[PDB]
Amino acid sequence: TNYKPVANHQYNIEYERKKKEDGKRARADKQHVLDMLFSAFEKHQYYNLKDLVDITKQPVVYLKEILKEIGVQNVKGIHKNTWELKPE
Amino acid sequence: FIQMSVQRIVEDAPPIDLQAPPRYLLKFEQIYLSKPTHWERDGAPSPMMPNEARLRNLTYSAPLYVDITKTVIKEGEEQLQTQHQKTFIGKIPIMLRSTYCLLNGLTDRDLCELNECPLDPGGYFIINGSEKVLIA
Amino acid sequence: GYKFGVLAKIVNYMKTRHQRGDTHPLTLDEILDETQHLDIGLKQKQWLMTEALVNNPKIEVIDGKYAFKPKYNVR
Amino acid sequence: LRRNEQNGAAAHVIAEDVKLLQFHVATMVDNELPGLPRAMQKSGRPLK
Amino acid sequence: LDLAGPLLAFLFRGMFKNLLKEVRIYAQKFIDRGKDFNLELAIKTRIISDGLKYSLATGNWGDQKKAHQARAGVSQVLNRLTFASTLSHLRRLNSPIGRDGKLAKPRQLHNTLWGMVCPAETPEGHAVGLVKNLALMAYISVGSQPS
Amino acid sequence: LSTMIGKGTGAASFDEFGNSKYQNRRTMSSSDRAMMNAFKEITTMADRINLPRNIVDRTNNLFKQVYEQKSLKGRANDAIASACLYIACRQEGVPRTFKEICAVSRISKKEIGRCFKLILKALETSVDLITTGDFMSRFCSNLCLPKQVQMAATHIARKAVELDLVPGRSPISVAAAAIYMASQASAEKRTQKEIGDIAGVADVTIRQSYRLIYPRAPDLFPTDFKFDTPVDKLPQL
Amino acid sequence: MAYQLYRNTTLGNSLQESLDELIQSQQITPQLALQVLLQFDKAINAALAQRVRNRVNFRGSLNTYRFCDNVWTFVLNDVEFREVTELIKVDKVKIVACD
Amino acid sequence: TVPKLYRSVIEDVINDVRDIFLDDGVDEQVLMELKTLWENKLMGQVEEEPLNSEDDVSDEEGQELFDTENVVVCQYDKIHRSKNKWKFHLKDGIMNLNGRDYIFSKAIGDAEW
Amino acid sequence: SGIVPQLQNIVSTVNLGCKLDLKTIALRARNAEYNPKRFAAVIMRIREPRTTALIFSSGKMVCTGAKSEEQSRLAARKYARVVQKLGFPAKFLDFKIQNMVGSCDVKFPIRLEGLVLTHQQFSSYEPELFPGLIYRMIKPRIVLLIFVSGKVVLTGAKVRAEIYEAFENIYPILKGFRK
Repeated sequence: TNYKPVANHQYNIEYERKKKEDGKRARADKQHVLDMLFSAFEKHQYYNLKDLVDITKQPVVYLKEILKEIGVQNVKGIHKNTWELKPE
Repeated sequence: FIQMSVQRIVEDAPPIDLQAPPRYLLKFEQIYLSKPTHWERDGAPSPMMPNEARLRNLTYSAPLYVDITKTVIKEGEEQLQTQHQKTFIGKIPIMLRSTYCLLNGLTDRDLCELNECPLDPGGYFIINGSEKVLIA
Repeated sequence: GYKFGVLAKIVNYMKTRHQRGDTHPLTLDEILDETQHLDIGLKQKQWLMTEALVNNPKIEVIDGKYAFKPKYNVR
Repeated sequence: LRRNEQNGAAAHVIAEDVKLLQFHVATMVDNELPGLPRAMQKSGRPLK
Repeated sequence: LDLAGPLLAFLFRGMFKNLLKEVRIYAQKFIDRGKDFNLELAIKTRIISDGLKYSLATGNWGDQKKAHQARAGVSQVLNRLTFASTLSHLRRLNSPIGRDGKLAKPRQLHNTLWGMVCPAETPEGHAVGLVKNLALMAYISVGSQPS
Repeated sequence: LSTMIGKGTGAASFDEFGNSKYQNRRTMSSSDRAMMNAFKEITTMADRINLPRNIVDRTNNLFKQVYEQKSLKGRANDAIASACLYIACRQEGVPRTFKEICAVSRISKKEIGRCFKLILKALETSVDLITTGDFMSRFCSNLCLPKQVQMAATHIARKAVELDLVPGRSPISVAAAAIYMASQASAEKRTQKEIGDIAGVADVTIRQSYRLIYPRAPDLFPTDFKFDTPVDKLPQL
Repeated sequence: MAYQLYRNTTLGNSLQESLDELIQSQQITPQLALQVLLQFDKAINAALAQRVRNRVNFRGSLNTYRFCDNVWTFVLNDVEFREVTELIKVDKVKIVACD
Repeated sequence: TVPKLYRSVIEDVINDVRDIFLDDGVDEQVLMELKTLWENKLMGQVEEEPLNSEDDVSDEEGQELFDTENVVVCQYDKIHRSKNKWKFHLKDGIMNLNGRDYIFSKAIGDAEW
Repeated sequence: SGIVPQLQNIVSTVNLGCKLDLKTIALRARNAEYNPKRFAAVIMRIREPRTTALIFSSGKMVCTGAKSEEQSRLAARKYARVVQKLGFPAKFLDFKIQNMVGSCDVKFPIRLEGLVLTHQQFSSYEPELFPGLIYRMIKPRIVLLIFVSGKVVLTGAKVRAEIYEAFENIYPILKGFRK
């Protein structure tokens, strides 16, 4: 009764369904992302790119492109280099 | 070892706790051991006679199965519990003529029918067809 | 949150306004009007007027008002 | 080690590489160094 | 005297701990991604099947990676030269002292060997007094709970 | 080829604070490291279904060619290994169903099939078509059917295909129906759900395939078959 | 700043019209009127979800459809709203859906 | 039945705005006046660049412009279409059919395109 | 042979030569549906040609569902006019047919098991994955789906000649495996 033949694992179809149901992140307009981007900066002075993506819910490439124009990367030897949401 | 130690070791093992939010718990309840079995290239299982292992250089081992209970806490105040009965976890080499050996409980006539010497005391393992004895 | 995000929109609107060719200085209140920051907090206003608009190297204080700094930038 | 020097790697990085080189060279001649780890054959067998 | 039971139990504890270690590791990757994990796919059956087989197959006691501290000679190919030889091999006793090391006292016929170990059966050479054989009725306790 | 540094013994081997100054370094190539992991995965899948080492060896060879050919570089390595394992079983004359391969692999059946097609194209090789008799031994043995029942199921499926009573049906579906017909005609009777679980075929598919061969049940059965249940009284469904 | 679906309805239109009358009389500032509409949308949305427990069915023909920002604008022609208690006929109907 | 549901909505609406009316400092008398008015109101072309060769390839655009016909506003759980037909798993919502207001919780709809 | 495959679907891509605002098109277009989370294009349908077209912000449009070359071009032009009618400078540039799908029946059962054996180099029969034999013709780059029932589906053709030429080549082969 072990390793019974199966077309797709139950854990896999649920994950596939959730991904399909959620759908790919859409590329929103720059102004809305900027407005949401700066609102996030208010809560925390420093943000990680991986965590910042969740707040913005935007494509990584699109977020980096917009963040690159205004945001800058600050190198921290303690952990790693992260992004700075302060334009200066 | 087979009757008590194997079960004791599995029972004494702490439950596996996963948390990374949903929390998954795994507990190994019971240990099941079958007869020394051999699988043909087509996948068909069949009992493995000690003589066959010696000739075909097989290892005299018994499939090992364990009951595992999987309980998941999703932080929604709902607990889902599922048990995977007799989960194969490996094969244990079998000492010949032991309680779990195929020759166990076989009369002298039965042993002859299996090309096994009744006078053979057993007490050894056949690993890749090699009769191995653990020295005290 | 609050007290740290409205400043970015002011700078970005200021940068975009300069790109249009408007070198004339703009008041804090005037810039706030076009950035949808009319509800900006009082203690935020003073902080911008005292620290943000002077410490930044892209803000020039001209006749009290604030204007871009194209002179420092190579043009 | 040569690449690190050419690449201008950090001094501590080069020092660690030098330490490994000294170990391998020393154990290339004597693998029975007292109070030092032995060079295994990827299977637990020390090198001769 | 550590017999196959205590011997095998020692091995199984490590293999099972490894089995759960990889089960935890495999499940950690899937739970981290947010997807549930297949319990069957998390179990690596090679851990117990091969680990038990290797120790008996080679006689190196412990782990193949840690063969440096592994006890050797525990498992030997059963001797089939003679039935008495076969019987003797199944009643053999191995002393803790290493064969290379030399010390008379462990090799001596202690008084406590009466009725427990054959006073005459012992190999000639470097193994004198170190490799022993059980007396005819001598029995080794299998152990039980003291509760 | 490389050597791993052993564990420290004396105080000189340990740094000023505990940790050993001489530590093993990962010098394995990325290509080899991935290939090594794939072989480890291949062995893990094989043990789940107790595949002989020779099949594993063939599977490992197949992956190396696929990995080197790099036509499937875009696909996950596990899928390639799962597909390679499936091909090896076919090449050795003991095919396993895609569902059976998927049961032992985190990769789904669809992806295994897609990689399976690509590997054949990349290797410029082919696999003999599967027949109903390629699964009787495993399916019957797992169902615990006697040799006589297995022989009857093998004859029924082979005869049915020859008579073309199941055109276009998957060989596994035909075999499962044949096993059900043989099982119901002997003392050891197995339900459609039971046969489907081992065969990996939904009971509905077994029902459809069985219904196609049921009309000619006496013809398909072996002549020297002892019918515990007469062919006339076989289930009609 | 909400879903804002029921504003363009008989219930929504009446509320909007009433606020205009007060605004013309200077009784309520324009900001207050927006807040009243915002609160109403929350109440109506919650009111429908909880206190409505009746199922309906309908059939017809679709002539046009649209989708943007998770908003449908179906256009059905000759729809037949069929219910267990009664049947309703209509020449044309527009179904606007959001989520 | 529907009027009774409307009355319950009024109680929720007035209650939900009491806190807001206190925040802005507006007198509570405004709410009482609002309800009174609200109740009363209710009751061979080788060169293919020119596309002018085809005309009248569209329909009247006033269907959406008028919107005077019955309009249904609700929420959708699932909307599936298979090559001919549109299926609607519309959840709780409101309908405006011939002036009369209809309320539903589960709605199933099949349409042909 | 006496049997001519009939086209079931044609895929044609045409460049409008101008960037388009997908959000604006969805709001104003009659049948357009835009779901950036699901897909990055705008899907529109016109009933009279009975075709579906996808519109991208880059101005390139793909037309599918046409049953003939003329229908595909006519349907594509109609879609361009709809976009042009929305205020965009849509044009009809480098119109091309990307794929043609045809189906037909040989009117006799086919022994797929024999066919793959004799044409293993081109055939690919996997009952587990698909109940129909997949044949990849080389001289025309056409993939044929041959079924036991006799139905044959051709796809991947750029011109109608390939569809007919491909069937003419496979028909004698199928005749040799008639069941």
